[PDB]
Amino acid sequence: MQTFQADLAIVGAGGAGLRAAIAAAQANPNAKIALISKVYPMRSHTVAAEGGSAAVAQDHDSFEYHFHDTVAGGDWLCEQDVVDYFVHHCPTEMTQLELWGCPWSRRPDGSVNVRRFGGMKIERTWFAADKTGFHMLHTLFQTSLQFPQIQRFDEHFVLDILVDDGHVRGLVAMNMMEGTLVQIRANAVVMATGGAGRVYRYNTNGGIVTGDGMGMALSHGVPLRDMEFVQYHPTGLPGSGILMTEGCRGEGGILVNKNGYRYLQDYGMGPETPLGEPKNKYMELGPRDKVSQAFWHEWRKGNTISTPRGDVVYLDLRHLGEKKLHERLPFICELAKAYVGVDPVKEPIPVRPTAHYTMGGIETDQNCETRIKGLFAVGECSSVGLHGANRLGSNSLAELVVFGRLAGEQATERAATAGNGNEAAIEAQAAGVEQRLKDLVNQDGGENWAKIRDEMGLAMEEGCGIYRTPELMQKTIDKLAELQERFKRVRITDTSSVFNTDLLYTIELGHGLNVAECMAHSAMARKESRGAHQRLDEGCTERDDVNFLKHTLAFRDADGTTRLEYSDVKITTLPPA
Amino acid sequence: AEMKNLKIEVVRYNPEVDTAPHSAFYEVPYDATTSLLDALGYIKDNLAPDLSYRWSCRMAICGSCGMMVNNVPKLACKTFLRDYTDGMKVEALANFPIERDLVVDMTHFIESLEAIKPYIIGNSRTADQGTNIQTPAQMAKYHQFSGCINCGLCYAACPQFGLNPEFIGPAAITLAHRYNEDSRDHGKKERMAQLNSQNGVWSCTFVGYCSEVCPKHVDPAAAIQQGKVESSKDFLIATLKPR
Amino acid sequence: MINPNPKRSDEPVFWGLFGAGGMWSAIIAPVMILLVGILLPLGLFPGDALSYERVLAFAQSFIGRVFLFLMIVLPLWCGLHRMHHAMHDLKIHVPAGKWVFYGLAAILTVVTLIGVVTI
Amino acid sequence: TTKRKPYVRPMTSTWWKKLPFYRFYMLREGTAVPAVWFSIELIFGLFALKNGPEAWAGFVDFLQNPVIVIINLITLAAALLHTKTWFELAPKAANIIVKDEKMGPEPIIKSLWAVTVVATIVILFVALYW
Ligand SMILES: Cc1cc2nc3c(=O)[nH]c(=O)nc-3n(C[C@H](O)[C@H](O)[C@H](O)COP(=O)(O)OP(=O)(O)OC[C@H]3O[C@@H](n4cnc5c(N)ncnc54)[C@H](O)[C@@H]3O)c2cc1C
Ligand SMILES: O=C(O)CCCC(=O)O
Ligand code: SF4
Ligand code: F3S
Ligand code: FES
Repeated sequence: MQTFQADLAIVGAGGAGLRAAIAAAQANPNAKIALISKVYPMRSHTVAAEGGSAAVAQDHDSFEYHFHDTVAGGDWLCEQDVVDYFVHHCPTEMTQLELWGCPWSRRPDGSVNVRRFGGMKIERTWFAADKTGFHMLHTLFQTSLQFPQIQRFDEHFVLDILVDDGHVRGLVAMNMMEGTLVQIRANAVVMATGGAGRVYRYNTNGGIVTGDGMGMALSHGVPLRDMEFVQYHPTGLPGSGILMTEGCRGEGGILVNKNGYRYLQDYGMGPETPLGEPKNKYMELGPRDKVSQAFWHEWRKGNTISTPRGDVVYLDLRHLGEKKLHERLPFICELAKAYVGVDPVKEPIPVRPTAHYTMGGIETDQNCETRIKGLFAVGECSSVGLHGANRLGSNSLAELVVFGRLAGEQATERAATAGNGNEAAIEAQAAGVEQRLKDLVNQDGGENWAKIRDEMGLAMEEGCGIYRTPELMQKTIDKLAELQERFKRVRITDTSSVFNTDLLYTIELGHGLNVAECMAHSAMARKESRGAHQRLDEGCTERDDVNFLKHTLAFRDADGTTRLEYSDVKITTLPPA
Repeated sequence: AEMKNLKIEVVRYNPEVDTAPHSAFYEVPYDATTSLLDALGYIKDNLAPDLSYRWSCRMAICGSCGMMVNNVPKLACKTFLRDYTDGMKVEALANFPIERDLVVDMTHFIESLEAIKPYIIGNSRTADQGTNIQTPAQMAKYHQFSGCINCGLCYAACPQFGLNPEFIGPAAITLAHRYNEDSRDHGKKERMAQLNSQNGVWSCTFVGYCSEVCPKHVDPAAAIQQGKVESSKDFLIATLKPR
Repeated sequence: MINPNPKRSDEPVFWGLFGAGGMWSAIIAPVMILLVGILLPLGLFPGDALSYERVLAFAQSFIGRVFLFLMIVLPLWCGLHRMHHAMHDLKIHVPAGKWVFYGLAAILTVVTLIGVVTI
Repeated sequence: TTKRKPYVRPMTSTWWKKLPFYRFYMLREGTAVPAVWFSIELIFGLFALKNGPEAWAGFVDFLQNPVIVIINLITLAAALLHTKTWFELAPKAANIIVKDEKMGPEPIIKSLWAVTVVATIVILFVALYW
C-alpha cells in the first residue's frame, strides 16, 4: 500500500465535503488536505437539488422565526443548541456563496430573491432558478480549485477508516481506475458521504447515495442517530421516483385523483382554494406528511389512476400557462417530457410519494465530532441534531455550507493537537482492511448481488413507509436478516482491477444492509408516532413526550447485532407543550 | 402484458485481456419508458456483470452519463430505446482514451477546466458587507453559459478537439467565458492567456456541433465565438500598449 | 500536462481580416457573380451598360478603384484563410502554410493594389 | 505496475464523410475555393480592362466559354451558400440583452438579409440602369 500524508482527510466531495475542504484551506494555508470522492466532485447528489437553500434575508424576518420553524417542523427532536447556531450562520454562508459566484435569482433591484419552502411562514429560501443544487456544488467545486492546499483524489472508493486508542489516524481507499489500494494518514477525518435514500426500492436519489460512510462509522462503534426517520417527498415520478419540486405546487399546481377531485380538502387541509392564489398550509401546500398520507388513503379508496409504472395521482399544471412555466419550471418541464412523455402545459403529470431524505445518520456533537476523537461527520450522512423528526425543506442545502465550514474548521484544530499513535497497530489495521477485502473477493456461493439489492429495496418500501405497522416492520427486519446472511454467499464474478464496478456496487450493498437494519430496528423500537415516523398500531399513533422525547441510537456489534440506546434532547428556550 | 425485446450492441473493452475493443450483443426487454441507462443496468444485473460504466443522477443533471450511441454523443439516462428499434450500437465517449468498457479517461477535460481559473477573482467584498448587487439584466449576460454539467459530450462532438487533443475545448472555453462575463469578477486578465493561445479559442473552426449535442442547451459554440471577439479586442490593447 | 502559461496566438489579425472578408463577400459577391459571371457575358443588359467604354469609365473613377480593390482583396483573405484551415481538417501536411496562403494573399493584394493604382 | 492499457481510437482523414452535419460543414468551407477563383477572375478582368478594348473583348470571350459559365453558375451557388450560412453564424458573436433577455439570432439574420437585398438592388440599378 502506497501511503500519503495529510493534515486532514475528507471523505466525500459533495457540497458539505467541499465546503469543509475550502474552510480548512482558509483556516490553515500550509495544510495538506486530501479530498476523496468515488465520483468527480460535480457528480455528487447535491447537484440534483432544485428547491433551494434557506437563510434569513427579509427585513420582517427573524432568526427566532427560522428557529421556531425548524424545532416545530422537527417535532421537538432537535438539538436546540445546534438549531440556534445553524440559523445564525445561514445568511453568512449564503452570502459568501454569492460572493464566490453562485448566481442566485435576483429581485429586479438586483438583490437576491427568496421564496417559500418547507411550509415556513416567512419566505427565506434563496434560489437559482430550479437548479440551486447544481449551482451550489459547481460554485463550491470551482471555488475549491484555487486552493493549492486541497489535493484531490477523484474516483477513490473509501473502504475503511483507521482507528486506535479512541482516535482516527487515517483511512484506506481504492484507486478505482488502477484497482490498487491506498492509505492516507490523517489525524482528523471528515465523513461527508451523503445519505442512504438508495436503500429504498423507489427513491429520488442518485445511484451513488448508498450510505457508505454511515456503514463505515457503524463498524467502529459509532452509533447512528434517529435512523427511523425517513422523509418521503409527496410528488415523484412513478418508476424512477424522480423528484418534481414542491415549487410546482407553490406556483399553483394542483393534485387530483381519478375523478379529477382535489382530494386534500377532505383530509383536514380544506377549504378548496381558487386556481389563482394558493395559500400556505392549505390544499396542495399543506404539511408534507399529511399530503403523502393522503395519497395512501386515496389509494385505499381505489381513487388512484393505475399505470404500468404504478398507481399514481395527477399533478395538474396546465392552468399555469406557457410563460409562468418556463421562467420557474423549465427543468420540471423537460423531466416530465423526457421520462414520462408529458408536456405539463398540454396534460397532467403522474406522481406518487417517494423516498427522499435521510434524517438519520452518524452521531455528532455541536462541533460535528463523533465519539471517535478526530472523526467527523457532516451533511446528509450525519446527525448534528438539526432536523429532529422531520427536516424543514431547504434547511438541508443550508446545512451543507453552515456545518461543512464548521467541520473543516474543527477538524483543523484536532489535526493540530493530535500527537502520534502507534504505527504498528495502525499498519496492522490497514493489513486488516486489505485482508477483509481479499475475504470478499474470494467468497463463493453464487448468490446474485443485484437480487439481494432488489429485495432489500422492496422490504424497505413495504415495511418502512408513510404508515408503519408492527407486522410489516417485523417482516422487514426478518427479511433484512436473511439478506444479511445471503450476502455472505455472494460471488463477485468480475475479477478484473480496472474500474471493477461489480465489486464496488457489492461493497455499497454491504453498507446498505447494515444501515437498512438500523432504520428498521429503530423504527420498530419507537412505539410512538412522531415526524416521518407514523405507526397505526394501538397506542402508537400519536406523539409521546413522556417516554419518547429522546433520540434513537443504533450501534452494530461485532456479532452482527443491531442494538439500541436512547439519549436526551437538549432544549434551550423552546420546551414543547 | 408482453414486453418487446431489443438487440443492443455494446462495445466491450478490458485492458487486462483485450487488445482492442470488440462488439457484444445483448437482448434487453423494454417499453416506452426504458432508457439506455436502464438497459445498461439490466445487462449488469442479468447478463454481463463485468460491464463497467459511469452514471448517478438518472435525470440528466450530474453529467457522468456520457457515451456514444449510433455514433452520436449522447447521455445514457436521456437516450430512450423506443427510438432505436432499428439497431443500437453503444460506444465510449469519442475523442477520449477508453480505459475500460464505457469508461474513458476524462483527465484532459478536468485539467482543461482547471486551467481557466473558473472562480471569482479580485473581488475584495466580504460576507459581513452583504452580497454583491447584480441585476437580472447583468445575469442574462452570462447565465445560459453557467448551465454546463461538465458532461463532455461537446468534446466527443468536436472534430477540432479530435484533431488537436491539446485544444482546451468547448466546455473549458465556455466556462471561462461565463466568469469573464460575470459582472462580479475581475480576473479576465488571468484568463486571457489560455484563451489566446493557439490551443485556446483559436482552434475553433466553428463546426458548431458542440451546441448541437449539448444536452443542457448552453450553446458553447456561441461562447467560443464571443471569446474569439474578446481575444481580438485583447490582442489590440496589447499591441497598442508601448507602456 | 496542460501547460502553465501558453504563448499568445497570432490569429486575431487574420481572423480580423477574414471577418471583414467573409462579411463583404457575403453581402456583395452574389450581385457581382451575377453581373460579371452571367449578365455581361450573356449580353443580358440594357443598351450598353456593360460595354467596355462604361466599365472603364467606372474603373477609372475614384469610387470604382476603391470598390474593385476591396471586391477582389477582401474575399481573397477570407477564402485563403479558410483553405489554410481546410488543409488541417483534411489532414494535409503543408510546408509553410501561413507563408504559402497568407503570402499568396499579400502578393495578389499587391498585384491588385498595383492594378488599381492602374497599369 | 499498471494493469490499464488506455486505448486511443485514431482520427482518420475521412472523419467528416461519416456524419452529414460534418459534410455540410465541409461544404460550408468548400465555398472558399470559388470565392478566390472569382476574385482571380476579377484580376484578369481588371488588367485586361487596362490593356484596352481588344484584350477586354478576349476576356468577355473567356466568360462565354460554356464551361466557364457552368463554373461561374457554381460560383454563385457557392456564394449564396456562403451568404446564408455566414448570416447564421455572425449573430452568435453578439451577446445582446434586450430588457432582461438575451436576444436571439433571428433579429440580426433578418437585418443582414434586408441589407443584402437593398445592396443587391442598388448595385443592379447603378450597374444596368444608368
Ligand atoms: C432531488 C433532490 C432535491 C433536493 N433538493 C433540496 C433542496 O432544494 N434544498 C435542500 O436543502 N435540500 C435538498 N435536497 C437534500 C440535499 O440535496 C442533500 O441532503 C444534500 O445535497 C447532501 O449533500 P452531502 O454533501 O451531505 O451529500 P452529497 O452531496 O450526496 O455527497 C456525496 C459525496 O460523497 C461521496 N461519497 C459517498 N460515498 C463515498 C465513498 N464510499 N467513497 C468516496 N466518496 C464517497 C460521493 O462521491 C460524493 O462526492 C434534495 C435532495 C434530492 C435528492
Ligand atoms: O421540493 C423541492 O424542490 C425541495 C424539497 C425540500 C428539500 O429537499 O429541501
Ligand atoms: S457544454 Fe454542454 S456538452 Fe459540453 S460539457 Fe457542458 S453540458 Fe456537456
Ligand atoms: S464543434 Fe468544435 S470547432 Fe468550435 S464550434 Fe464547437 S468547439
Ligand atoms: S446519470 Fe447523471 S447525467 Fe446521466
